[PDB]
Amino acid sequence: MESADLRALAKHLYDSYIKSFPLTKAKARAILTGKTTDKSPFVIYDMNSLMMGEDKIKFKHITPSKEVAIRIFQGCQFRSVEAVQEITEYAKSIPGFVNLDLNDQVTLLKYGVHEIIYTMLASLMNKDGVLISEGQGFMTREFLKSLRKPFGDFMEPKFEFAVKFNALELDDSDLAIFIAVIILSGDRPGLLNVKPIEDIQDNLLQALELQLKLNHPESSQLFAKLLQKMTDLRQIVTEHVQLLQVIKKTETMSLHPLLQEIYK
Amino acid sequence: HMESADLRALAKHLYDSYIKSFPLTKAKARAILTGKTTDKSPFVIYDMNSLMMGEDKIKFKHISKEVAIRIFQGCQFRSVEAVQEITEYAKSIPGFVNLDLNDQVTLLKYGVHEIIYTMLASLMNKDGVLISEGQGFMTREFLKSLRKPFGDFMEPKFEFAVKFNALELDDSDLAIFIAVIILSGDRPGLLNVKPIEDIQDNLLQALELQLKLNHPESSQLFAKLLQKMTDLRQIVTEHVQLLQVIKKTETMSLHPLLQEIYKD
Ligand SMILES: O=C(O)c1ccc(-c2nn(C(=O)c3c(Cl)cccc3C(F)(F)F)c3ccc(Cl)cc23)c(OCCc2ccccc2)c1
Ligand SMILES: O=C(O)c1ccc(-c2nn(C(=O)c3c(Cl)cccc3C(F)(F)F)c3ccc(Cl)cc23)c(OCCc2ccccc2)c1
Repeated sequence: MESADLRALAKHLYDSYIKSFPLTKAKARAILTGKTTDKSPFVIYDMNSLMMGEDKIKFKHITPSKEVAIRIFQGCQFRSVEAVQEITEYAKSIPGFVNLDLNDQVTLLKYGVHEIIYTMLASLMNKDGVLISEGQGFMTREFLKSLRKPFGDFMEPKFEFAVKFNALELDDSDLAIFIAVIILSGDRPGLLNVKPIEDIQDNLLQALELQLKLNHPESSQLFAKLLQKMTDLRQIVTEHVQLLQVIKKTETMSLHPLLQEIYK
Repeated sequence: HMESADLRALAKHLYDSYIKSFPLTKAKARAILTGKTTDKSPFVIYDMNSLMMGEDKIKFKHISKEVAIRIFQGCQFRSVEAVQEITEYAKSIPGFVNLDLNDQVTLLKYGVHEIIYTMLASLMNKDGVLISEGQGFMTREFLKSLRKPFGDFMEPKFEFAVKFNALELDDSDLAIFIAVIILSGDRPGLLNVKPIEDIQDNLLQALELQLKLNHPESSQLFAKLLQKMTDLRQIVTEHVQLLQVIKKTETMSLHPLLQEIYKD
């Protein structure tokens, strides 16, 4: 493709990225750094401030169970279900995606949303915590990591990944292409027609390659390093699923079957 | 960043070292597998009878035992030879022997297995694998049908090789790819990540140039090749988890070299 074509693809995905997701990376950076002297976020650092925070921000996943670590865990689910729809709608704007076989569209989203949620979560994290509720709350890493039994071990790898991933210093225009590449992976099991998916992903890769050289001209092999990250993501997604397994085996949680179906 | 003539020079140096370190190249393996030549023709092992003949015809460097064990011990003896050859090749990678000595050990520890699988693909097609420096050929069917846990042990190698070989890399490409794997600054416990990444950055530049010149019509071969370093990460873990099972069922001896590598 000609370079103006790639530049157009990049700006199309960036524009669509901005409209699809509730809090961009640029905004989240302004919050985490204190740069905006605007309203400081409500900080959740312990049990009492989690109580006060629910009552203040009036969270939408409230009145679920009772144990605090569980409540937090299930609010991670609530946000993930939301994220899934946000990525699904973003997908529709990747050139060519809607023209794929409907089953292949569903297969790509199904196996990809986990990796994308991990990635975008890093935009909302620093070494000390994570923005929640469109940047209005900030929940500390230490309070998450110190949750009881397995829940503490479940939250901390997200921060461990995010800190490493954020060292790349990608911005939203970088991430919008990167997200698209993940979605268009032709190696997802059960794809009926791999060829047009790789054809799209090749245009996306070309666009990401050129976007990274223009936007990070002094970051050698940033393209390569970012693809290596896409390696890890596969691994962390697998570790993650084997960790949701133990909780359902050991703790076994909610009862409302309808609720469980939404989170199926 | 380097000048192109310096990148071409590093590719030539690496290809020359690979030829000196690895006696059975992909080019020689492909000539044996394609045939159309009388002198290079392998004896084929597809069942117990041909295995028995096989040991009377081709010179196995691997001496009353049950057959799957006997084949297992054949691979591990050959894996140890491969570690030896890979170690010698690593030392030729510029900058490698100047790294901290425990980093050298750590990079080999986590890198040899990924390299063995990569170079095993050169010896394979969909129907089986070359053995004993190309003097023999053992069918995939025969390995797949071995008993207990040993049949399902041999088979994931073949599944990776068929996918990897679709890239159609030759030895000059593989020589630089093998090096990129070794100089991975993300291995657990590395003490000086930075000088390792500076070497890999150079190796990645060399691979990028090499793949564009040698495969000028292969869109995003670079990106696709880097995405294979993913699967590799997962088949290595699947391998060591299978080796874990066999230990608890078999008493099969592990070479001291391999015994130390498997250890965390
Ligand atoms: O806003 C956002 O874009 C956002 C996207 C994600 C999380 C998140 N997901 N998650 C997961 O385990 C997870 C992952 Cl990664 C991927 C797929 C599925 C799941 C899940 F859940 F289903 F298992 C986390 C684990 C730890 C942490 Cl710290 C965060 C997450 C997110 O956390 C906000 C959580 C929260 C808690 C209390 C109140 C309000 C919000 C925000
Ligand atoms: O020539 C070569 O470069 C070559 C490199 C590797 C194998 C190989 N290793 N291997 C392993 O299990 C293995 C791995 Cl990958 C890595 C570390 C440790 C081990 C092990 F053993 F300790 F557990 C295999 C499993 C299945 C298959 Cl098909 C091949 C391998 C290789 O096998 C064929 C050679 C052979 C020699 C004598 C008798 C029978 C076969 C050749």
